[PDB]
Amino acid sequence: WLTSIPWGKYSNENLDLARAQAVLEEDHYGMEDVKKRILEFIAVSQLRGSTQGKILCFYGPPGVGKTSIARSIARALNREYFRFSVGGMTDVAEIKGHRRTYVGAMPGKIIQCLKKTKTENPLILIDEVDKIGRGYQGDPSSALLELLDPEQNANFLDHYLDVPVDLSKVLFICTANVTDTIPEPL
Amino acid sequence: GVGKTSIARSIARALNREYFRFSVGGMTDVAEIKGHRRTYVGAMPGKIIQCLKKTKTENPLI
Amino acid sequence: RDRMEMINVSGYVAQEKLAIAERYLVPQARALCGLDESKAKLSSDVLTLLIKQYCRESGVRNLQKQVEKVLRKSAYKIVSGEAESVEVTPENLQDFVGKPVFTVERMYDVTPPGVVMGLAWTAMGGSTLFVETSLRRPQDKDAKGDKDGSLEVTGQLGEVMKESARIAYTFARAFLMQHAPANDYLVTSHIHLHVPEGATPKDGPSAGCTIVTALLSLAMGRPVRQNLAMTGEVSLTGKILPVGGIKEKTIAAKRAGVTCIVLPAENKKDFYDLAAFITEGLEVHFVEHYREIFDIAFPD
Amino acid sequence: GGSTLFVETSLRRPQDKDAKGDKDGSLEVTGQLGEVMKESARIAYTFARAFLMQHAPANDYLVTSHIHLHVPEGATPKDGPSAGCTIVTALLSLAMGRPVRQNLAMTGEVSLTGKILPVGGIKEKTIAAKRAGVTCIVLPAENKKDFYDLAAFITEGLEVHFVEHYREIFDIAFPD
Ligand SMILES: Nc1ncnc2c1ncn2[C@@H]1O[C@H](COP(=O)(O)OP(=O)(O)O)[C@@H](O)[C@H]1O
Ligand SMILES: Nc1ncnc2c1ncn2[C@@H]1O[C@H](COP(=O)(O)OP(=O)(O)O)[C@@H](O)[C@H]1O
Repeated sequence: WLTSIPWGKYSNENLDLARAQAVLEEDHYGMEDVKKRILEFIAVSQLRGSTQGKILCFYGPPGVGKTSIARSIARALNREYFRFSVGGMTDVAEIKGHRRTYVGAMPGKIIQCLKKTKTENPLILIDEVDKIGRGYQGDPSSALLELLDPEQNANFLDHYLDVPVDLSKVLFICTANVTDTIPEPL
Repeated sequence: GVGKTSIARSIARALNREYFRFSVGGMTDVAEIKGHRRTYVGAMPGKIIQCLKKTKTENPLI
Repeated sequence: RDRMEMINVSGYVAQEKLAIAERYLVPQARALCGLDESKAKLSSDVLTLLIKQYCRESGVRNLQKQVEKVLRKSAYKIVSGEAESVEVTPENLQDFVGKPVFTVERMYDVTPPGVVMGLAWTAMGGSTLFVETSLRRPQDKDAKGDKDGSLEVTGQLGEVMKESARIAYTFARAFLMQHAPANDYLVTSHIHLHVPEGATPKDGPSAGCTIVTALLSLAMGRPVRQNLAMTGEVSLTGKILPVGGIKEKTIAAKRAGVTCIVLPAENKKDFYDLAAFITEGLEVHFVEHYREIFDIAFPD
Repeated sequence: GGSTLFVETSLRRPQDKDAKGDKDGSLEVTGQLGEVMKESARIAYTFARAFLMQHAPANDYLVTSHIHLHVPEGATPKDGPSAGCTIVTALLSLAMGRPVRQNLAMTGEVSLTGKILPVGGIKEKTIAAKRAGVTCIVLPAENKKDFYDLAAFITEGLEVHFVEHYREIFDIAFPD
């Protein structure tokens, strides 16, 4: 489980702005603002040199292309793509695995994403963020917060695995039909 | 948005001591402060012990 | 709460925000965007326009987001756009971030009868809330009619706020009795008052003076004097009591483009403990009995 | 996304139980309303009463009448209050019995004084209106910039009417 995790696996990223603009214009219609932000992100990643990653969420009606445009962005940047459905989930354990001591323990779904993507700087897409249950013995919202923390992310870890993970270059996208239901800290 | 955290970092660096933040908002588990029992394999100590480990000094800016 | 010492860190008036942005925000964001002051440049007037229009709260984080966005657009223009350097101007700000948002500094400026400003020390810093009143039943169903005007309150008010409202109602009725017995309006007229929520429960009662003045303005119809605010806990006799968050309310009031402000005499020291520019150009007024407030708001 | 919902009202008890009647016209609200929504509904009720008073003194309908109004659910709670102007105009139309001008919509928050406040989701509301075949639309002046950030075709053939105070609206919904 551990060795299979990448370490310094900075999956190469394209940086030709016009190339990405043409790609996005071909893969989708209108949707200007998203393309504007993406071009800005590419430009900053270039001028800064070293690639990086931040957190932005597309909010709007369902079946509008959010997932499709996320896939197109993953394609254009050349980096990996993975999606994780969070709505109606309580046990952070799935996010954090288990202690690794329970019978048939497994690591948190983010570990599965990292293994399958087999990359250090992938693209992750959280589906339907506002549908978190955060009920009894749940409240993973804390886990998501630490995950999106622009500083704690650099040394995130789970229950099953007990080692820090750097994610500042990881790109995060989040989807939700409505804004208010999202917890304010996120 | 007043810089409370920023001024915390400024004090930490000016004093030459170390820095470590902590979120307790909406929290309901005492364990994080008092850790776990050390008996349940995979049990972890209190976050404060982890901060002491990271800063490696007992005069941090918690 | 009691086991340590509490130190206050409160607000930033437009001047303070401008200084912070010039010396702290813009360089930090530029570094975050991997840029040079030679390549990207923002005039101070641009920051003034941003603060005055594109961000409305005591905090500064939203201003940070706006400046970061404009720097991002400048970076995109640099990497590919024709321009080799960016000199932001009030002209180009529109295209850089878009059309303005907070076009009106205040709710309004007229303050028709039965509405008055007040200062609320809400969790998210200071704010200016208008307390309004209205007559939701005929003033004279029958000139004989002697049943007292019922009072109704809106704003998710807690029982403490409800009692404060009742106290203000009674005191306003008595003050009208003394000042103008011929006017039974405030007595024989069912009335509905709305006090906007968001004030922290402890600070709730502070709006007693505002409620009393609003009720009196409605009774006489005289619109309260413009660009005026106030705050204070009423005593059921007309004496005012001190309140907290004085600095926060003061900064919020100044941000709201208000000139004449009213405070209890007790809090006077706290008002003077502030800076000068923060207190610059404020026709302050310190009182201890409500009569002085009535004289001020209604010069006649 | 956006949607068009018909706020409806009706009289649930004989208007003139007593020509002398001095009771207060009740109000009942349906549609799974949150508490903030109930407060907004009562604010709209009071303002509509006062407006009828200053405008049509002879009409006690709203003052002494047990009215029931249905606001179709679906509005996100934060956006709930946006139907304040809709509620007020519904009550006024019922009071004077005049149907509102056909193919007309609106959205805005009322302030117990007749002033209107900005609202969110302007774009989606505009799309819903356009898909609803409505021609004349009413919005607060404050949101005007948002309505002008949209493409021309989306705004094509929409006779908008920006307003700040409810008075303006009363002149549109009831032209004559
Ligand atoms: N602007 C657009 N350009 C191209 N395809 C679109 C656009 N908007 C919607 N679609 C299509 O509609 C479908 C919506 O599905 P999906 O991407 O799951 O929507 P969402 O991302 O909102 O869940 C997609 O197959 C997508 O190709
Ligand atoms: N007076 C100031 N001097 C320097 N930076 C400031 C000042 N006020 C606000 N800031 C900036 O605003 C940001 C807000 O940080 P934040 O963590 O929200 O602080 P707080 O915890 O007080 O809200 C900080 O990064 C800080 O640099």
